Amino acid sequence: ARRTWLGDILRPLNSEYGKVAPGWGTTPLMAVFMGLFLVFLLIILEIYNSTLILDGVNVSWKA
Amino acid sequence: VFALLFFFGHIWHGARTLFRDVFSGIDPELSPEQVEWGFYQKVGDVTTRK
Amino acid sequence: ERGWFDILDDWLKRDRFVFVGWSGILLFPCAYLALGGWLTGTTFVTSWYTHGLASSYLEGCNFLTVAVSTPANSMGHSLLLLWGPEAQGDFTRWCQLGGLWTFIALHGAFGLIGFMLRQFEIARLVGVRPYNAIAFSAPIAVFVSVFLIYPLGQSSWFFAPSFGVAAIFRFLLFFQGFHNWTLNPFHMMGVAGVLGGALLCAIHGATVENTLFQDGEGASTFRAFNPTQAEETYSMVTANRFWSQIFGIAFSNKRWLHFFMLFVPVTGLWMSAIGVVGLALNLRSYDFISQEIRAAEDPEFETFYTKNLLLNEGIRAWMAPQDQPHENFVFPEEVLPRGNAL
Amino acid sequence: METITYVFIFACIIALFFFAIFFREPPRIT
Amino acid sequence: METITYVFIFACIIALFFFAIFFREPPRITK
Amino acid sequence: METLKITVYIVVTFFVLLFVFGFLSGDPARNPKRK
Amino acid sequence: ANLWERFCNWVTSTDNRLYVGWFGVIMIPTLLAATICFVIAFIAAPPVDIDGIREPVSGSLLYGNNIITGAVVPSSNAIGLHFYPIWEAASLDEWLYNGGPYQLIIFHFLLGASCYMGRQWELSYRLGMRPWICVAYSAPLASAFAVFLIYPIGQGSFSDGMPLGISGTFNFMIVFQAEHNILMHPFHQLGVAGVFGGALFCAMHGSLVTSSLIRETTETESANYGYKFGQEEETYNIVAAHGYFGRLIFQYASFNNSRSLHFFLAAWPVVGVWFAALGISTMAFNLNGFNFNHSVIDAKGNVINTWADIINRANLGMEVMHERNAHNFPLDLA
Amino acid sequence: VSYPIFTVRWVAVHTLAVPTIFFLGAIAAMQFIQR
Amino acid sequence: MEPNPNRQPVELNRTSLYLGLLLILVLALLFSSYFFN
Amino acid sequence: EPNPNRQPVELNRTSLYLGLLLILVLALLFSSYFFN
Amino acid sequence: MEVNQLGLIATALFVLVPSVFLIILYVQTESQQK
Amino acid sequence: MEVNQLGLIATALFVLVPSVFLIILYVQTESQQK
Amino acid sequence: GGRIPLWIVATVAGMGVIVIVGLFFYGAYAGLGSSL
Amino acid sequence: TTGERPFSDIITSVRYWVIHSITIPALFIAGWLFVSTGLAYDVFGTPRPDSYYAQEQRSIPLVTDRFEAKQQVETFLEQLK
Amino acid sequence: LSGLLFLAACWHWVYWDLELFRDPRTGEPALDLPKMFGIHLFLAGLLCFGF
Amino acid sequence: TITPSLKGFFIGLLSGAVVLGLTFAVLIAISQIDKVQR
Ligand code: CLA
Ligand code: CLA
Ligand code: CLA
Ligand SMILES: CC(C)=CCC/C(C)=C/CC/C(C)=C/CC/C(C)=C/CC/C(C)=C/CC/C(C)=C/CC/C(C)=C/CC/C(C)=C/CC/C(C)=C/CC1=CC(=O)C(C)=C(C)C1=O
Ligand SMILES: CCCCCCCCCCCCCCCC(=O)OC[C@H](COP(=O)(O)OC[C@@H](O)CO)OC(=O)CCCCCCCCCCCCCCC
Ligand SMILES: CC1=C(/C=C/C(C)=C/C=C/C(C)=C/C=C/C=C(C)/C=C/C=C(C)/C=C/C2=C(C)CCCC2(C)C)C(C)(C)CCC1
Ligand SMILES: CCCCCCCCCCCCO[C@@H]1O[C@H](CO)[C@@H](O[C@H]2O[C@H](CO)[C@@H](O)[C@H](O)[C@H]2O)[C@H](O)[C@H]1O
Ligand SMILES: CCCCCCCCCCCCO[C@@H]1O[C@H](CO)[C@@H](O[C@H]2O[C@H](CO)[C@@H](O)[C@H](O)[C@H]2O)[C@H](O)[C@H]1O
Ligand SMILES: CCCCCCCCCCCCO[C@@H]1O[C@H](CO)[C@@H](O[C@H]2O[C@H](CO)[C@@H](O)[C@H](O)[C@H]2O)[C@H](O)[C@H]1O
Ligand SMILES: CCCCCCCS[C@@H]1O[C@H](CO)[C@@H](O)[C@H](O)[C@H]1O
Ligand SMILES: [Cl-]
Ligand SMILES: [Cl-]
Ligand SMILES: [Fe+2]
Ligand SMILES: [Mg+2]
Repeated sequence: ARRTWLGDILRPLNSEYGKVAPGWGTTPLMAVFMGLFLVFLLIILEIYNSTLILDGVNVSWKA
Repeated sequence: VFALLFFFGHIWHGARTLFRDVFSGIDPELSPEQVEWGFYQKVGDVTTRK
Repeated sequence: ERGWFDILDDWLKRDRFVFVGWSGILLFPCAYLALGGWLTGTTFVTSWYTHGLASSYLEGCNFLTVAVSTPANSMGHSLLLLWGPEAQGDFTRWCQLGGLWTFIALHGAFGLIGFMLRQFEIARLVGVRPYNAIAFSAPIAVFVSVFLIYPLGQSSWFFAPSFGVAAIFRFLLFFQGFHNWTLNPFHMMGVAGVLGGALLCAIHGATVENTLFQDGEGASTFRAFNPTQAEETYSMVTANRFWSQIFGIAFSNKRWLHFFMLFVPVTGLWMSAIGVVGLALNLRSYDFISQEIRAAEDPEFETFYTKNLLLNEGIRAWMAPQDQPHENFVFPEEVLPRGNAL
Repeated sequence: METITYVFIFACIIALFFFAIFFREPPRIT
Repeated sequence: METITYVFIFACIIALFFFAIFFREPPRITK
Repeated sequence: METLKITVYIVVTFFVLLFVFGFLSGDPARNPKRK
Repeated sequence: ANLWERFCNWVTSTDNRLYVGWFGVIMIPTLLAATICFVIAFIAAPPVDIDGIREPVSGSLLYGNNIITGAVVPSSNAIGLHFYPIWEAASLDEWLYNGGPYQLIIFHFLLGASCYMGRQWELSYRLGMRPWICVAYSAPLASAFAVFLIYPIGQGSFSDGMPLGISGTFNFMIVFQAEHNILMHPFHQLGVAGVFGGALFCAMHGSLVTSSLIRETTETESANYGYKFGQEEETYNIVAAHGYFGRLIFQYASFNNSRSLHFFLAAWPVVGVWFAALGISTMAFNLNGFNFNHSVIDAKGNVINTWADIINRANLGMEVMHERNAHNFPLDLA
Repeated sequence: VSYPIFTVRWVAVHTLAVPTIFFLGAIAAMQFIQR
Repeated sequence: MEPNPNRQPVELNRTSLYLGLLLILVLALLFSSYFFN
Repeated sequence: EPNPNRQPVELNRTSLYLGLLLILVLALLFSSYFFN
Repeated sequence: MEVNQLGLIATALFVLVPSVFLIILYVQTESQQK
Repeated sequence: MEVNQLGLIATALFVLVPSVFLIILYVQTESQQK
Repeated sequence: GGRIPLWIVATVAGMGVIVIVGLFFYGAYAGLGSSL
Repeated sequence: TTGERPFSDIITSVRYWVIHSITIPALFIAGWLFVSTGLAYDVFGTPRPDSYYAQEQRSIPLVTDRFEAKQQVETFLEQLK
Repeated sequence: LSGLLFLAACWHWVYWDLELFRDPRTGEPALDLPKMFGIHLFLAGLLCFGF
Repeated sequence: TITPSLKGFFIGLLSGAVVLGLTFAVLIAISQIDKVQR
């Protein structure tokens, strides 16, 4: 393989192939963010759908 | 239209990923015990032989 | 095993009469509710307030005429949740507003996702390639295009198909009179993949049954087979020669043959789905402009294409006032298109 | 020009039928 | 349509110049 | 039209006669097993 | 041997690239005649007075059609079921105006396709095969007979035969709906189950076999190379496929017997399509789909519409518009 | 030998069988409704 | 100059050519009417 | 048994480039007259 | 018939471009060492 | 500009047909056992 | 372990299906849905 | 061969029938009564044969207001009595 | 932009065998996808924010 | 304000959490009580 100046500089950023944290690691915090993101999407969908109607939120061209 | 077609591309590549080991076909020595009912207590798990 | 996740995984994946799996948690309740919602509505629930129609055994409909009908056009594309702003938790009103429609459509959509996740999960446990799940994308593309995308492109769920035998017939005839959907080349490719798939289903079953090896003494030949046997049960060589000489070509590769049997109907359904996405926008193959320019200037020029648009025009004028009640159409007798006498 | 195009495609398909039958890859046992 | 056609042909020619020079069959002394 | 009709009548008779005599020419024997 | 004997030997040879056979002696000329007449008419035929009211319909490419609108147009309603060969006409020009090519094509085609079916029996016998592939083909063949011969006979006219064309076909479908309410007929419903289920089981079988192919190739090669024409060993694991499908649904819902499986694959579409064909062939004699028009009535006697009545309104639109200059009296009785 | 009574299968069967019979009783009654 | 070891030959067998020409020509026979409109 | 008159055919890379140059430059020359 | 003037070229290329793609791939397969 | 309506198809085929002929020949030369 | 023969269970069960579906057909001609 | 008691064992056993010769008929009768009492109409909001139209009313009680459709149906229903 | 990207593509096609793309432990081609995701996600976050 | 549809939103959300919560409670409990033998 060919070394270049830029390749030498970037080498550390492509040197941890396969490296894992032990076990479940941060999986539970991930799940919490996924849940909150599900709820966020449900909210924005229900607002656009007029299923969730909020004070001062007039979903229309005209305010 | 392209969104719907990309659903197929997702299903296809997700499949290729999770099933890389059988891409050319299934084990030629696949144990008939692994597909028959009640040999294992847990589908596809040799350690749960009943 | 290990922790609770792995003990749950164990139990979920037990080898039992009805396999469960992680997918089962999504599949089972959604499929159950979609099916029970259908049987519930068709047995007991009206469409008087949404369509001006009776639609249940309770009202006197039969298995052909019952349906769970779509919500009124004024509902727009409301999710129409039991607890939403329309029904406000009143189960009776929710039924009368068409809430069972979006109930069935949405649980049904999640159930199909769960079913296809089922096909992936079982394939992985048994160690087979997941082509069955892949083939099932065609049912998903159809369900999603027709029951979700189509009405989402139109004014409301009212124009989605209603869940019933006669209701679906009505949906076909609407698509003919309003979209000229038979003219559409994505529908034509659908039809080719359906009829060509049915053709391949029949011809491959008949060929195997008629090139069988004599593997028993019985004149009923089904017993002369063993799932575990090494050997092909029928002669590929003889089947190849037969069709080569009858039709001019034949399969010679069994693997290709079976992949082609996946390919044809799956591809045809996917093509029909694309045409329906276009119909969501009224982006139809309705006309050939060259035909219309000629026929407008030449009153002696007639083709089967011009004949069919006359039929469409009849369908629209005669069916619209009752089929689209929110429009309050009143079409005085004198304006209805009719040929002579009829 | 359109009639020509439609008949041209059709003629190519009939030619294709001819090569696919009589100049197929011949099936060989084993 | 004509302008597109002429510019297309011209563009293909320039692309050819690039391949003919940088992706030529390299001259080699039979050695 | 008269000539055409007579021609077609002859052609059809000719082919029908091949079919009938053909199938009369020991057809059951023309198989790979018991003759 | 004598000339006749050698001829017979050639006609029945298992060695001809295309099998000829005695059925083939009729099939070859009749199919060739129908094909040639069809191609020439589809390109060049002038307009045809399908409904016998001097209103000629243009079917051919040179007279302003495309592949989708073009047809060979059915013979004139004035003809009815009368046999209209070329020599019955005063001229080719008259023959063409009255839709002679349609009769020529469909009679030669039906005879030729019936011989195609016989020929399938014939070759299977020459090859020492079991004989019923020809019974599977009877289903599409019955359906062709229904739309090109039985229906016209019932209604008294080849002008009500299915046109030989893509848009013509849809015309026939739509008029058939107005006149018979075919969608509401259980034999057409069984045909739908036959073709949708045939598609379904086609995809199912393709996918189950494909899913259990035995590894015989590397990741660079098509797996199709893992099978060699004529090999003795089965190329997939049916016990694996059954293992999968029995779990997808439940064990006894899946076949582990390939013979039973392939019989089912033959039977389901063939039977459904036989009912499709018999649906058309019995609506030919006007035994029509279920009629629940105004079936639901309230306590006073108000009609409470159902989806059946909405169908009826679409049917009425088709009925009142179709053949808009051909009816003089109030009932369309054929 | 000695079988469990209540299984996932048992539950599957009754989620379907139970409303089915109830519905069939409802629909039988309906056949005697007059307008 | 060094050869890339990832290169692979490509194939299209005769049947595949015929199947593909059939797909293309039949698709063209179907879509051409719409293109002329 | 095979026809011994058969021969392989070749078009080297330089000839491809020469040829495509000929074709494109002739098209660039003639297209004006085609459109007229 | 007043057809779209681009129908012809659209149809021509629709056939030619992928047909030629396939022909190129077929011929170079045949020319690979027997 | 009111150009000849066949000039586009003529030019395209003029380019495409011989170019494709040369591409077919070149690629099947490259794929020959070297 | 059996005591009632399967063929009896099937015959009674089948007859029960026929009765209830017969009733449903009867109802197509009487009361609601009868057109009368 | 997944463990559970074979169905054909269960449905030919005296005990299965002792339980079900009561549960099956009881469910069927409860379904019957759900209709014969009229209860089905009120749970689901389905009109009785005398409740589709008021005596002289011309048109259908079609819902035309997304957010007050519930109130519309309620008003439509008093306008019968 | 199109022109410059085309030229870069040529460079990357010819000079494909860069040491940067080789796993330093095995000498096999390797891309550390999890870390590439954070790098690209960070950049995308930066661009989104600045937009 | 909490509009009547935001209150419905919370009720839907609560209901879903409960169906899921109880579903997972029951499944976990049953998996614990009924372990595969290894
Ligand atoms: C038929 C639908 C379907 C199927 C069968 C699959 C199948 C697959 N997915 Mg894909 N996926 C889908 C749709 C689907 N997906 C959709 C719509 C998205 C969102 C864009 C994704 C996003 C996605 C990602 C990002 C990944 C997968 C991956 C996978 C693979 C592993 C299984 C998995 O992760 O499941 C995912 C689970 C589901 C699809 C079920 C979700 C059920 C939701 C939570 C129910 C929500 C209920 C809702 C809140 C109710 C309110 C409704 C509202 C309208 C009111 C497998 C190939 C992974 C992969 O390929 O690994 C190699 C992977 O990384 N999926
Ligand atoms: C996996 C099973 C499953 C899935 C995917 C669905 C999916 C759906 N159901 Mg169905 N349902 C189920 C099982 C399921 N159901 C069961 C078992 C029953 C019997 C009880 C029902 C009975 C039912 C009814 C009666 C209705 C639905 C409806 C719906 C739809 C809207 C659901 C919603 O908005 O939830 C929102 C909730 C969630 C997405 C849960 C999110 C969990 C997050 C991650 C945590 C929440 C914690 C939270 C912060 C704490 C409480 C909130 C606090 C602020 C107050 C959607 C299609 C409605 C519909 O079809 O309308 C047309 C409807 O009316 N379902
Ligand atoms: C030769 C006649 C013919 C043929 C073969 C077809 C074939 C087709 N038609 Mg066309 N049609 C025709 C004539 C025909 N049509 C004519 C003359 C018209 C008048 C214009 C139409 C109008 C028409 C419309 C309006 C539509 C079609 C559609 C289709 C496709 C339906 C695919 C399918 O299976 O959906 C069936 C549904 C699915 C596959 C979704 C998933 C289903 C799940 C898996 C069901 C699970 C059920 C569960 C297990 C239990 C059920 C409970 C039980 C009690 C029922 C298919 C390509 C549809 C299409 O294009 O969709 C994109 C469509 O919307 N047709
Ligand atoms: C939130 C909460 C509550 C969560 C709890 C979830 C949970 C854990 C639940 C557990 C409890 C539970 C299971 C409850 C059940 C709920 C319930 C009843 C849900 C309803 C499910 C439902 C509606 C299912 C639909 C029914 C269904 C799938 C019917 C299939 C019908 C059908 C046609 C089957 C095919 C049968 C047949 C003859 C097939 C042959 C045709 C075929 C496939 C040929 C191809 C082929 C076949 C082969 O055979 C092999 C070999 C090969 C080669 C091959 O080519
Ligand atoms: C007669 C033998 C020849 C037929 C074999 C060829 C297969 C033909 C296919 C027949 C069509 C299917 C009918 C099978 C019927 C059949 O042919 O065999 C009958 C079979 C044999 O009974 P046994 O008493 O031997 O039962 C043994 C098992 O119960 C022991 O675990 O019993 C059943 O499986 C039917 C009961 C279904 C119970 C329904 C449970 C609810 C589950 C719902 C969820 C399912 C999951 C789907 C969504 C994921
Ligand atoms: C909706 C809803 C829900 C649910 C419900 C459910 C889940 C239900 C279920 C239900 C069910 C689950 C029902 C069932 C029924 C059934 C029936 C009604 C049946 C019938 C049958 C028959 C009638 C038969 C027929 C036949 C056939 C099919 C073939 C053979 C012959 C004969 C004809 C016999 C909830 C609460 C969550 C909430 C809200 C809403
Ligand atoms: C318009 C319809 C015509 C009506 C004809 C009525 C037929 C009734 C009389 C039948 C007489 C024909 O008799 C039949 O003729 C044929 C043709 O020569 C004979 O000759 C044949 O014999 C053997 C039999 O294996 C064949 O292989 C051989 O090719 C052929 O020469 C049959 O062995 C003989 O049985
Ligand atoms: C206007 C429409 C245009 C569409 C144009 C389509 C372009 C298609 C390009 C296909 C290129 C195939 O590319 C070609 O691959 C083959 C193998 O397949 C390579 O061939 C290589 O492997 C083969 C087979 O082992 C050896 O015999 C050969 O010595 C070796 O060089 C060629 O070196 C390469 O040039
Ligand atoms: C619209 C425009 C379309 C224009 C179409 C132009 C088509 C031109 C076809 C070119 C045909 C080349 O024909 C091809 O010749 C090569 C050699 O060159 C043959 O190949 C033969 O020789 C080579 C090299 O010694 C061997 O490796 C190979 O095993 C052998 O069969 C192919 O078997 C044949 O298919
Ligand atoms: C709904 C399932 C998705 C959540 C999966 C995250 C697992 S979380 C994980 O769980 C283990 C038991 O399995 C514990 O031993 C461990 O401490 C814990 O961190
Ligand atoms: Cl008409
Ligand atoms: Cl008349
Ligand atoms: Fe098969
Ligand atoms: Mg009744």
